[PDB]
Amino acid sequence: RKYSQRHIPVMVREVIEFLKPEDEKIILDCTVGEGGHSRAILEHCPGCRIIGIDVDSEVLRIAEEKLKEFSDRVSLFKVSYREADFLLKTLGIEKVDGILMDLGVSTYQLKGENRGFTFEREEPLDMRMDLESEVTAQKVLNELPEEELARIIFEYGEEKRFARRIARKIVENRPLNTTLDLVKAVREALPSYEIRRRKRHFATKTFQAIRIYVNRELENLKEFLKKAEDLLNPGGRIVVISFHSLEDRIVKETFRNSKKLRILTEKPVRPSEEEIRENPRARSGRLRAAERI
Ligand SMILES: Nc1ncnc2c1ncn2[C@@H]1O[C@H](CSCC[C@H](N)C(=O)O)[C@@H](O)[C@H]1O
Repeated sequence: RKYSQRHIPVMVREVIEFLKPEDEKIILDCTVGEGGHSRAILEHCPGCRIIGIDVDSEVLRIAEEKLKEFSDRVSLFKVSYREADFLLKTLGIEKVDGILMDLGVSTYQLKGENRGFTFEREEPLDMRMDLESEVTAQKVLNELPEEELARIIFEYGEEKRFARRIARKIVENRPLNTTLDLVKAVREALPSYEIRRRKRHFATKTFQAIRIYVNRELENLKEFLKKAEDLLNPGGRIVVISFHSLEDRIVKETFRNSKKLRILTEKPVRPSEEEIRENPRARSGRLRAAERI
């Protein structure tokens, strides 16, 4: 076990700082998860209203209980942020004052769902954040063409040197059934000196690659970012926390190139030294923010 047992919102102070919840602002929490950031916003601003969404019904159950004392000011929905625009319309809301995105994995997803998001223990290769979707990590690992697995591991895992060998070992280990089977494949692909050289556990990037693919995380982010600015009232703030270089690059470029947004963070805001050790889920976190102009 590496991740903390306690669920802690990443960079909550910086989120509050850039989102500026105050007065009676309406805030869209695009990845409400267990409600960590939303609870902090509601505690910080007595007049704000939050529309919180997620695709994982199980974490929404947790958020609904955690946010119980603020139930009159926060509402939760099971919907992809890609459809947040129409969700808001069905609620009679055309624009919001703040948009928050935390692109990681929740504590409960890592430790209690038994979906194989991580490898602290032997679990099925599922990795679906929305259990209603059909594609599982197992199906991807056992059926995708080897060249596509290589592409995924290179692009989403950022394995810039060993992507092809990892894909080869995955194919050689078929059929894979558990998280330990995937760890075995990655271990066989990397030389002992390479495993020892790495800071993070050697299977980290490959697990992340498959997760992103299964949950269309990169495609979803790119599509949402194209029009997120249209959901903001003048002066509105959009804050995004990513845990992947490619996602961060996409956010940075979107904010910079946008003619409707003024980037507020030319350089990414990163977690304090203490936070990282206290909250492993904060590892690799990069926060960017922009304002509607
Ligand atoms: N397309 C999408 N739309 C909405 N939520 C999504 C999504 N893709 C992933 N998610 C959700 O994004 C969350 C990232 S973890 C977010 C943690 C939350 N900020 C907290 O403090 O509790 C997960 O719950 C995941 O299910």
